[PDB]
Amino acid sequence: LPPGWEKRTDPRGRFYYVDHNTRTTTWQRPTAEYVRNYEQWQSQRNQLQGAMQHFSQRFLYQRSFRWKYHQFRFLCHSNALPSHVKISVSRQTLFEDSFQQIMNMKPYDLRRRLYIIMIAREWFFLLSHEVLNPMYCLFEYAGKNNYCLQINPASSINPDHLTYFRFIGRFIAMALYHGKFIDTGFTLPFYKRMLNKRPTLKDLESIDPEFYNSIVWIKYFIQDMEILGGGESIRVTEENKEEYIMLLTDWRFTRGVEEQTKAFLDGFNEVAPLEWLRYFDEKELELMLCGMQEIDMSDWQKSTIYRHYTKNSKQIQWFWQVVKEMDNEKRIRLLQFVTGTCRLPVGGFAELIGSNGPQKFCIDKVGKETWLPRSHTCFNRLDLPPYKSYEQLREKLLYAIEE
Repeated sequence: LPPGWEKRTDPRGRFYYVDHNTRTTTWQRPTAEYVRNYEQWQSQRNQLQGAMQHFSQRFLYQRSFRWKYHQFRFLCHSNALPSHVKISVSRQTLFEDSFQQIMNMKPYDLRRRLYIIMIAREWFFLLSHEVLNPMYCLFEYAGKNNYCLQINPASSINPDHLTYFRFIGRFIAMALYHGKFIDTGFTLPFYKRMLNKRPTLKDLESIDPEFYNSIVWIKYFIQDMEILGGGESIRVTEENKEEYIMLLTDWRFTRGVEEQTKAFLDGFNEVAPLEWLRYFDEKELELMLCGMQEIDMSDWQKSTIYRHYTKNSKQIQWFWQVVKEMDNEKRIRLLQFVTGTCRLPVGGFAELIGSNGPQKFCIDKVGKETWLPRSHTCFNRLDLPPYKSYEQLREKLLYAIEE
């Protein structure tokens, strides 16, 4: 064990670890992996300072979603409660204080006019990041460099992880109720669950490109149903491929994280009934939580790369015309369809990241002219088929993204 750390024993007999050089505690043994991630994550907590000014520039509007969002904001401004709710925090204790104080209260009191003390937009922004602190063990990423947030299947290392997921639940819901934007980085598959929708095989590509490609070719227990080339070892045949893919796809989305997800929803619902989101889809829901940014086309255009196309190619030229005709909401919806998210990083389109590292936006000539445009989220890649009439593309583009 490295200098500064000790292995203490809580009065219930469980073992945790104290880092005396950073006055921190964690339930996890200090791997060289942990000191790596904690050191890195804290280096990113420092830069959070300046990025709050950029965050301020996120916005929503002052059946469509402009519609649906006013209907929602009304359902909240009506079920609201009188008075105020007071939270007090200090900068080295945003998480510890927030956590203990919000779980103390009955969930409805979180629907009063929240008064943070030490600033609300700062608080939701900061706390939305403080909960990814590796100290707590709740999350892991799926790609290099913080790309694809996921519940950590080994969260149980932290004996209290279900309570923490309930607090995040409560916290995400307060944001929706009181109308503030967060920055945690949940994926669309996670919003789909908040809406009782079933993640599909296409969604897997956002989360596990390699695993998705396996299911693409030729289409339980520690991964039941036997393949070569309930049932402890029932062979996968062409006369039961369909059910294998369906059972195994669901498995990849739920495995290891079923308790943690329930506790998240349980926490969300207490504060804002999950059925208040009946109207919304997964992309519209990420919009509310995250907020819209204004997409500027000149930035997008210099930073987009091409494959088999060129700046002056025929359909690549019609693509950007449909964009200029598009309004910012449709622009963001195009953004989500292709990158997986409505969140554009601080640098601009020049700095969007991907599964395997940095990855600018990419439009590729692929597919027959009878196809819709496809995307590959993990590569931020758009497949625009070689279309023949500009209005044909217009139809197929605006259809591919509105589904």
